[PDB]
Amino acid sequence: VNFCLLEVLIIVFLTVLIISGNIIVIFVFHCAPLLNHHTTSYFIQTMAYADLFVGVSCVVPSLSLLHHPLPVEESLTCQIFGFVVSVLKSVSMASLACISIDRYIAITKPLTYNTLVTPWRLRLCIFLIWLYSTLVFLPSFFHWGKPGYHGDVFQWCAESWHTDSYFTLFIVMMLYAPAALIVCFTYFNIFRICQQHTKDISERQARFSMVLFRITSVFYILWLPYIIYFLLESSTGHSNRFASFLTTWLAISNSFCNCVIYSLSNSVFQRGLKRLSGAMCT
Amino acid sequence: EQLKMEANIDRIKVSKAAADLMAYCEAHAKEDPLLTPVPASENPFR
Amino acid sequence: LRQEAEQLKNQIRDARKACADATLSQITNNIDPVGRIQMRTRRTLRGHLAKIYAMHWGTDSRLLVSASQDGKLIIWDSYTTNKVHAIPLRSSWVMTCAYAPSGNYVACGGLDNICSIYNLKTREGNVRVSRELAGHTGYLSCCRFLDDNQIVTSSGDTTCALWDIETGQQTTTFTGHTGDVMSLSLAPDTRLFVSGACDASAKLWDVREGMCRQTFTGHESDINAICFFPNGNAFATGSDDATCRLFDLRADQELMTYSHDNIICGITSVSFSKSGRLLLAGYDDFNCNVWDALKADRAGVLAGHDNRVSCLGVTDDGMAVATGSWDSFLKIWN
Amino acid sequence: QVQLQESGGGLVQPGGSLRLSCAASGFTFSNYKMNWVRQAPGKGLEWVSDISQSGASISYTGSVKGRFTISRDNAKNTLYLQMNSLKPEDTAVYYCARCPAPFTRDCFDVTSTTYAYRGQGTQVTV
Amino acid sequence: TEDQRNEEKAQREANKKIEKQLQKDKQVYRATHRLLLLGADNSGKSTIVKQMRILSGGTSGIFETKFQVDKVNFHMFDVGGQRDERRKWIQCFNDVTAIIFVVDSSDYNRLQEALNLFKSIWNNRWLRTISVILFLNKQDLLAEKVLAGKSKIEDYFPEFARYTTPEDATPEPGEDPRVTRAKYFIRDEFLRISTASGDGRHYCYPHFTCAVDTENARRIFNDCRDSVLARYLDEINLL
Repeated sequence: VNFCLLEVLIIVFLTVLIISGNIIVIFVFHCAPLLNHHTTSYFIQTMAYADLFVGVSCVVPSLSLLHHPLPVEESLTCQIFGFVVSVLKSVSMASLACISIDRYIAITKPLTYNTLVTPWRLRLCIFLIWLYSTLVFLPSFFHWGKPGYHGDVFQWCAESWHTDSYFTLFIVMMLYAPAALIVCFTYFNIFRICQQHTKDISERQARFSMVLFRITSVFYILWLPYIIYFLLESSTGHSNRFASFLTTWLAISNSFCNCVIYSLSNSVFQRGLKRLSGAMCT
Repeated sequence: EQLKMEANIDRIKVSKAAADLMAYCEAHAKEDPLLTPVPASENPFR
Repeated sequence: LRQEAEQLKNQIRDARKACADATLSQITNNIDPVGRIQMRTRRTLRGHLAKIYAMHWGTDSRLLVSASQDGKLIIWDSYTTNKVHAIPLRSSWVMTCAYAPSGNYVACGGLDNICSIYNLKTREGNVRVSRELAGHTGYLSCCRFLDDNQIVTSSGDTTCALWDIETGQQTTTFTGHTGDVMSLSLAPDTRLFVSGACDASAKLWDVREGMCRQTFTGHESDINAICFFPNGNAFATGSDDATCRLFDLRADQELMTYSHDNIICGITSVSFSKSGRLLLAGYDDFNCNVWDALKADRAGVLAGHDNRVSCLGVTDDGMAVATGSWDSFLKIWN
Repeated sequence: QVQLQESGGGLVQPGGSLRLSCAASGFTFSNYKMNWVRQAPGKGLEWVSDISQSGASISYTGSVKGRFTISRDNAKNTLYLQMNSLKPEDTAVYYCARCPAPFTRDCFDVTSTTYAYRGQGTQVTV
Repeated sequence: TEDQRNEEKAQREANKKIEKQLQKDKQVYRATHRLLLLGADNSGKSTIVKQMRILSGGTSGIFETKFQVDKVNFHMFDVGGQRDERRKWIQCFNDVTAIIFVVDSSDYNRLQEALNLFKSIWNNRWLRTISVILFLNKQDLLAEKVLAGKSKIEDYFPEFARYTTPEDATPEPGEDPRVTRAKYFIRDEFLRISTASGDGRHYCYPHFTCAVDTENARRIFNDCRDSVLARYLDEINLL
């Protein structure tokens, strides 16, 4: 590794800031008492656990890039690494979906919200998120192709492993496209309701003369070229190498971006950050 | 009514009252827990 | 006439003003500052549904009671952060609670105008209501235990009353006020107590005769909380006019004001330290403030709440300071 | 000690114009908002006039809206209600009502019979 | 000692059972909607209490009324036995869902007192969040007392003469335009106070309510829907 930095520096700069943002958002959610009063901030805590675990996984291939201290065969060892990210990032993906359903409930039947979103159904949502995110990508263990292009610097998957397109179609029609469909359906109806309400209230006022969408849109534009180019390189069996590696790293970057965007987005989180910074500076 | 109610009571010296308040603050100052902070095990909240 | 008697009282007050040469901070300027007093949430008792509106300490300075408008009366333990009891209440609207020095009984002053008295250590071990003190027409703002048997109760029908429990009638009535009597504190010697009302005035009453011994009218608006100076010759008033004031009995004149132009919200609660150097004021601008009593300088801030500070209580020994708010979260502070 | 005395008022000719004053002491006059409240015999209390802490904004009851006027002099620490083009049923007792809180748009001044910050009142006669 | 361990285990069991009971009551408290009723006495508070009793409880002091519509239960508080001044016990009604406010339509002299009451509600620091439902009660007797004549609104409210009807729902007042101009002036006069200030965080929901209006609990229901839904739409941007 005499000149490995010209490709590894992106991974290092991404991973350190990702773990820092995860830890900052975790402490910010933990310190503020009335943050947990809302139902959604539980899912931001879920994203925070997924973000910290994804950052640790990113730190693993970083240590693989120079040291290789552990059992470093990487025929399976790096390979199952991809499994981790293929779970964990997708965990964050499914988080957005259930959040959208949450807000959709708060728009659809708004009084009976608290009787239909019990917290028991909330722990059931989180458990089915982690179980399903494991269950979809598990047959990569069963020799029928891996779902990830993460850590492509691993030369074993660069040479030996090739995509099965039936596996790819089953997982994108199994987990990715239901996420896209659910999210688009929810925000279609939510901005329908919100603009309709807004014009009515302003007309009544003149007659007497979406940070969750920002987080969602950021995640979907960042993960969009990875799935599109993933389908392309699955379809033809033709790789654009530096494009694939940059696309995978940019797809990883969403978990880093979400904490900072939510920091700017809520000024109550800014007040919790101010109180926590005054405490930690003292 | 109010005149006979408030009329009888004496009005002592304000300087004497300030001196008494200063003495009452100073005398029980040694055992004052928040004014003089406690040992970390002795502070029962800790 | 009455106006000539008021002019005579103004003359006597001017004589006490001539007795009052310089301010108390001017007098105690030879004494140096208290210094900065930081504090931190040494525990956070969470578990209320609605706004915590009043709390009371125990005389062990270990167990305490808090009451909120959900209808729960919760005995917290400060040391272990465990709730000893949570009595469900008949009416949800509760404006105060009080805790017996014997520890056996807890009072629940409510806006239903009935005071309720509960026994904690029951023979059966299941907690029910002992008696229902019903003689008031207005809401019940504050109540405190004179003894285990005698209880003083202010209310919004502008009359305080002193009560005995098994008898069930008002032993004494205190009717001097015009505005709604909304705070009260009782002295350590226990035979005399004080009460401020919405008419910007405090009356101090002998508990046997039941009459206004002294009247103080320094304030400019509603008076939300009052507290005796510890050694018993004075008291402080926290009032909606965004000013706090220290009043004396023996001089029969106000001594100290506690005001800063940037803060504008009304004082909601007030308490003293054990020594009496250190005055503690809850607020509607979300942060408790803490003042040097003898220099009237803002020593510090105790900010940890998201809403208005309803209740504020100092232990007898003087280490811990509990605080509640309308954010439903109670916190123990140093 | 809070202090409110009215001045002016009494009997006048029915078409006359009558000037009244309210003096206020024991607080900063600047931040509170002033009201006048009148009591006709055999009636309840009624709010008549409103003026803010600034004096820029102002509000009148509907009956005497175009008729009377209200002014504050915060530096001079006085309140005035002038009546112009008087009408004979307007005779009443004219209390000066101080709002309870400072820095506060709302008040709850007009009450049943008792209130801390009303003046003692003077009676005007047509 | 072992006895200290036994005391700690007992405290753990007691705090667990108490937290279990509070966790069970949390859902029933969060589910049920609380409704302050306020108003003057001649304005028919009691009759609309009787209508929700068409659709024990402590009658000492405060009166309570329970009613559920469409599987959602409203528990509605009438402040009966309390004394007349309300500067302090109206702070106690902070977290309530909606302040129902009831005005007598017919007699124009106490309408100014009701308007000052509404203005005091709207600008209060603790009551700025809460949406205010508005009711205009005994709507028929207003129409009779104006159509009988000899009772000028103009004497009490001079701005009625320089006023015209903006819009209406016509077939119910189709017998007369001038009662329409009257009652819609009363709506407009409340809404001048309502839209006077703020940032659109609480709203006024007026209803023209007769003595005999059966379904008006459902009008309460649907405008509770509007208030809670607008609260949630602000809650998206707030978090």
